[PDB]
Amino acid sequence: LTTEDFANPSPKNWQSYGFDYKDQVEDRKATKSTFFVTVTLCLVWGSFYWAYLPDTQFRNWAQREGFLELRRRELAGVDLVSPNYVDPASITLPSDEDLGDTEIII
Amino acid sequence: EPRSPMASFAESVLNVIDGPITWFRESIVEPNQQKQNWYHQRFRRVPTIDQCYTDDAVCRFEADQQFRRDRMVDNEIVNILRQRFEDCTLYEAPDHMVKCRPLMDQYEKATENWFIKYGDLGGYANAKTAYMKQKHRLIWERRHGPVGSGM
Amino acid sequence: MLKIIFFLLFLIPFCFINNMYWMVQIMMFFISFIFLLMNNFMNYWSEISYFLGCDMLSYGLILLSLWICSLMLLASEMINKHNNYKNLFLLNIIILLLLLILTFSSMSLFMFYLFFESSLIPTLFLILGWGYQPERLQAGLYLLFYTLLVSLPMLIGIFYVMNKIGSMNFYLMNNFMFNYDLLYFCLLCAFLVKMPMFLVHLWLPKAHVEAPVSGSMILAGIMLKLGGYGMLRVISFLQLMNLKYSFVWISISLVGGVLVSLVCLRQTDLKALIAYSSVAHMGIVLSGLLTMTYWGLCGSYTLMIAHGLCSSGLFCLANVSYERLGSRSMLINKGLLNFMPSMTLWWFLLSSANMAAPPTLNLLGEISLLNSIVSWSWISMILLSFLSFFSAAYTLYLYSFSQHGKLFSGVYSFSSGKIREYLLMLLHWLPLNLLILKSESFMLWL
Amino acid sequence: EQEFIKRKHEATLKLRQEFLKQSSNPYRHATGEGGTVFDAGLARFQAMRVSNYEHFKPTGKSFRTGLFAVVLPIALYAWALKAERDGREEKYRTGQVAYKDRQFKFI
Amino acid sequence: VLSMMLLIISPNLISILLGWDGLGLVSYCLVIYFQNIKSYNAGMLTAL
Amino acid sequence: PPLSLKLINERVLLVLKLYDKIDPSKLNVESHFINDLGLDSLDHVEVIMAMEDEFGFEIPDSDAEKLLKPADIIKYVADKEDVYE
Amino acid sequence: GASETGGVKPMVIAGRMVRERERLIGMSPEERAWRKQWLKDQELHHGPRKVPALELELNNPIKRFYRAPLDKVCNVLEPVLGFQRAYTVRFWTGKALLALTGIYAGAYYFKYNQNDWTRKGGWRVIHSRKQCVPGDEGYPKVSDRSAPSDYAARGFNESPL
Amino acid sequence: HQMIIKPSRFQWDKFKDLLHFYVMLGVIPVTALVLYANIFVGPAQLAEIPEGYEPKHWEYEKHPISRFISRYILNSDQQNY
Amino acid sequence: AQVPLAIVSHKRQVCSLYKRALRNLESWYDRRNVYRYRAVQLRARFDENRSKDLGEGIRLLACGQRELFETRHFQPRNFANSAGGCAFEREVIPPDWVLDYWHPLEKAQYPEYFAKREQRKKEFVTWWEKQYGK
Amino acid sequence: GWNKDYKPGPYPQTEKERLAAAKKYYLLPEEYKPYADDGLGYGDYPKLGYGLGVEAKDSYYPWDYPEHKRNQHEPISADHDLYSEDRWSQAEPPRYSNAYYFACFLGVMSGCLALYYWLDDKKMYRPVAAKQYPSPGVKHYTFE
Ligand SMILES: CCCCCCCCCCCCCC
Repeated sequence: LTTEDFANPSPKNWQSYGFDYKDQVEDRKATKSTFFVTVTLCLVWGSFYWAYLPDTQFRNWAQREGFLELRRRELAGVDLVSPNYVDPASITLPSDEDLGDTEIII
Repeated sequence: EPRSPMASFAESVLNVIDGPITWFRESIVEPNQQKQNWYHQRFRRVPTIDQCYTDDAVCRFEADQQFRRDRMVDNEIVNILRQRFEDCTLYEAPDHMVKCRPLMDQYEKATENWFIKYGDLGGYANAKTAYMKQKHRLIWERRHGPVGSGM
Repeated sequence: MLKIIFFLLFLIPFCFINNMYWMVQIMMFFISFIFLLMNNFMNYWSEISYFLGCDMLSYGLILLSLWICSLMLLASEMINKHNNYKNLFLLNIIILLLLLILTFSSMSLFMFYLFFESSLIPTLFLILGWGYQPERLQAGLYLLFYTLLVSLPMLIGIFYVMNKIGSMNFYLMNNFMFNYDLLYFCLLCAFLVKMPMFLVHLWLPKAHVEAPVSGSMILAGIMLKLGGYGMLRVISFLQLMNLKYSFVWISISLVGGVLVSLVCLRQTDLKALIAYSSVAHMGIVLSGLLTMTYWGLCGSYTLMIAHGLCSSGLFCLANVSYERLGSRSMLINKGLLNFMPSMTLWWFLLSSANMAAPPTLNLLGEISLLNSIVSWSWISMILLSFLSFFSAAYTLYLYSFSQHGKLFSGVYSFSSGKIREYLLMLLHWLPLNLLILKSESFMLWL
Repeated sequence: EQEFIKRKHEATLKLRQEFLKQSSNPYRHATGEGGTVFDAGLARFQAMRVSNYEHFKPTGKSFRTGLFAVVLPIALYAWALKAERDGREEKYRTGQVAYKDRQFKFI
Repeated sequence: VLSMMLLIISPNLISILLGWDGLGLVSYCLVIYFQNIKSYNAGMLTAL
Repeated sequence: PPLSLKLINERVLLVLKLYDKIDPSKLNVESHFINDLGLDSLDHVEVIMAMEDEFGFEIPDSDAEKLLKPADIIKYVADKEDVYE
Repeated sequence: GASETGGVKPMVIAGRMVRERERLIGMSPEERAWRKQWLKDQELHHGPRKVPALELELNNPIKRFYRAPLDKVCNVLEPVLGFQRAYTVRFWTGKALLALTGIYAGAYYFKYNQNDWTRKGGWRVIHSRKQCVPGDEGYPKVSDRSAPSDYAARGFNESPL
Repeated sequence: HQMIIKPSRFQWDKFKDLLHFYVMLGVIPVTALVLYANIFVGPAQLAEIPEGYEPKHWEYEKHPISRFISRYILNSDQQNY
Repeated sequence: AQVPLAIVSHKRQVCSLYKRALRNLESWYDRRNVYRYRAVQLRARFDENRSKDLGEGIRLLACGQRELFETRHFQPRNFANSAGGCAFEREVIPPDWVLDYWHPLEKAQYPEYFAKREQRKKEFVTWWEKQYGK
Repeated sequence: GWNKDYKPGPYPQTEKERLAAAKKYYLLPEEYKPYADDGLGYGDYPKLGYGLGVEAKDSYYPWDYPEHKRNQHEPISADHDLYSEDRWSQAEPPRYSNAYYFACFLGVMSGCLALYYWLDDKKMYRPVAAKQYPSPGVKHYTFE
């Protein structure tokens, strides 16, 4: 080889990309389409779709309801977090003779 | 108002920052915007797990979902109260030992009530498990006195 | 999940049409794009159609499995150029993707078991067909028999739970609870072997070193997550027996992960060190599962997804240097920075992801799984600090000794890095740093 | 012992000339497929690391290594975890601590 | 420098850890920037 | 820096003429250090160490046995400095 | 056909002399001539020449599209201050535009897109109380928002609900 | 000057240019859509619920892109429930 | 084309002990006049024991090596550019065949250099065929 | 070449098998030294290295592989990881025994801990009575 070949390289001699080692046409389609369906679609358009996703898990609504329940409970004498799951008058409270020897767990 | 040259320079830099953004809002962003209405979403009260039967599964779903939603609502109750305490700490920078003690008292009472309702249930907290916890806790305060006294 | 399953079912006849490998990869990345746009799932079971539905847990697991299989086609180009049964390989990948989607979309536990045992067969086909060493026969037999020996009495457990409850649905089984020791051991030992505990890991490095990268990535990124997702389904109704018998598994899975981390410091094989790295971080996952705290389950699911991504990414690097240097070791592959300087950036960006990397999802999974173990007991602090210290002692030795120092001076001329390999490394790292902005889809499954 | 050093030097010279012939080959480099020159020591080291189990016998030294290396820290660590959690569980279930003075409320 | 920036501007322990691990990793990398066994052992020492 | 063979020759002959155990006369590049001159076995270590503190690199023991004249001293220095002109 | 190395065949020609210890031990004079010719080969009389095809392949059209208005400014001022001095003026105008755009974008976000009470995930600014020296307006001053509900409002007090 | 022996960095630069091309080819329609939604159709304003009005499942969300996604693409929470 | 031989002589051992002792001595004493005075003192100490026979010379060599192990400096002075220094192998030069894997557009920057490289590849394959055979 | 072809075989138990094993490993017959078969031994593998390090080997020898300091068909040492240039290898032998460094360091630390915590209750102080603060109701007086 001579210095005229290296100074003016050949179009027909092509360094192959990683996809297809048989045809130059098959690389220049596979790189473009694989970069389109991964980088443009999944990582940019998919990230844009996720950025403007609605409250599928209720977190912003739970924050709004947290402000509203702190607004109403500070107005009345009811405490800010209820200690009990339901009202204790609805609790049946079975007697000690009815329980006998039963495991009570706190 | 320009007491010091540093404050006058800061006012000038803040005016240069403030001008184009409020021009772009009031001239471009605030025109051509339509007036749509969105509402805070409101929920009814499904019947609680007390009224649910043993074999019924259509109502255990509703009771478990309202238990999860009430757990979420109490979670940002405690979170908002913690941010109220932190804003008290930042705003009263040299005197947070006096102003933030009642806010810390409400925060500690809220954490105690939150652990009394939701504590030790675990990752899989159904509406059944909290009701069994409340029944066993009320049985313990009926027989053995309050929790932490003894017995 | 009928649209995804029928999409792959009519993606099946593209294997029999020649020169369509990259077309199957393009449409599988399109499936991942559509499944990115299907996110609306919450706690309970949504999008219910013909016993198929998902929660946020199953949504993240299907999304991870779809991402790993599409990357696996991108990773396996040596099948395409040598024409080494690419149609059979594509059909194996698509059928195994159907089986993993179907075992993750299961509303009842018996579809999870049935397609979980069905997924062992194309992985065994990948091991026995597309490896490179004579110990392929030792590898797939260890995988098949270590899975089957503990997964066969769990079928008896499943039918015992079905007779007692009458259904396999995951919400109707949440109401009941059982106080039987042998039922607990059947429903736990299969997941305790399938995701490797220290005493039962053996099959993992044998299955990983022998396996082809399209076969090691489906063992590292997923299919250890079957043994975590199974406990995420099963521990809900066996809480009392778990409180009776957790401490032996927590002690074993915390001593292992220190001993396992000391093993990787004394090994020379590149693929075996990542194989033992899969044991140590999912030792943290296994320790965090059997503490039934809410942070434990959330951080466990986060470290499952993120550890699958970084372990598949680390097994991507171990085959790029293997096909250029002929055989992988620490001694042959010493100091590849002077050979491939641009590959070294992904080498550190994924080896740092194996330890606590600061903006990745691995740290966020690890920072909340340590919370449950510390809140469980204070005795566990001593063997966690040694665990993470030896963890970043071994996983920085990988990048350290493979990507720094003098060259081997006995190697021949190999090809440089290509566009495919950098794109392959990018889609393992930038999902680790981009899903932290919406980590609640990978934290909150409850 | 001098003739042993001379024989080792002759073997080292033969291996050095073999390395200089094979590592600097035009025709092996010109194929384009990368790899490694044929080294026996690396292959023996790799198969010693992989195929080591067939030289393992049940011996009291090996049993002592497996006992005080793996099983014994597992046993003491499980005993410590069980003892600490049993004491804390007895304290928690007896009723000796309150709901406001309790560690790790997850809040 | 960016890792140092994040480590100063952060009150939270979680974001101080974000600064901390990144500062340690890039400090390790620029200890082992020189290609010799002394800097290799040096990077191992500062990383641990 | 930039070196040539004449500069190495001038440096080696300069520091050898600065040595007092050797006479400045009867000194040549082809002269043997052992039998042509009066230096013993231990003075060769001093000559090798003078080469080390001049040229900035240390010389091993077997390479010190290999060097017996100023000519291969110049050849040994020119090998590491890689001048070859 | 595809050539990852071109038509030129990959081989080593430097020999064993690139190692440090193989030169200091004895060696052939023909090996010395080969090493001398190798070192004379590695010297370059001229620097790397500018080729247009590598720059065209290493420039996607979007970057050329958004670099062309600054490239016109570089091309007009090229003969006046020289090529090297005008490229600094071209470079530090576009980066000044990037910094100004980032500063105005951060100002607009932190003034009108703060973390409101209706959502989670904005940059929630909490500010401390400014000091008041003598010479300021209202020097005898108690701190405001002393009601407990006024702390951490995030716009809840102005809500229409 | 002296010829420094370095590996080929054409492939890394080509990967960087292709990645920048496809990132920009994604972002520019995304930037156009975000600017069109934030400028021309605008966000929604919070208001009280009327007594005789039952709001629909996409009217509980502020952004118009979130309203579009919930109304057209995603199913409602009520349907899954 | 010779490699160093692994045997060691008594003359080699005394010479290596003398060189290592003077290296430790100049690491202990920084100034050159004090180092030269102590070097003449060590020269007298090593010249006084020349007249002894082989067994006493071996015993004195072992005692001198043991004592030099006892009095060895914690940081001996070593040349940084040589082996054992800080600046040893600061950069690693890759073998030249990575220059064979450049792009042709990247090869177009040095066309005369790559044509000269092709000429030396022909010369090297001729040299390898006439040296190591076929 | 695979792992089943090149593999450490059984323990030799014979001088002839020892000679054939030394010829197999490119190791001179005097050089070969097999591991004792104690259950954790290596059958048919030489015991090489095991000094104070691979860094103890001379770097001035023209090694075929200078990054490991080894020849071409020289067999790898059995614990080559632990004795490598990364971990637990020194150029010169250490000056003292291993217990001396830890003993001197722990003695210095024990002395400094004892001296500091013995002097913890007696601290230096300027002649200053008490810092003065306006709590409500001090009625505190000056000396005027
Ligand atoms: C009247 C307002 C119309 C707003 C349209 C917004 C469209 C957003 C589409 C987001 C999903 C894109 C998927 C490719």
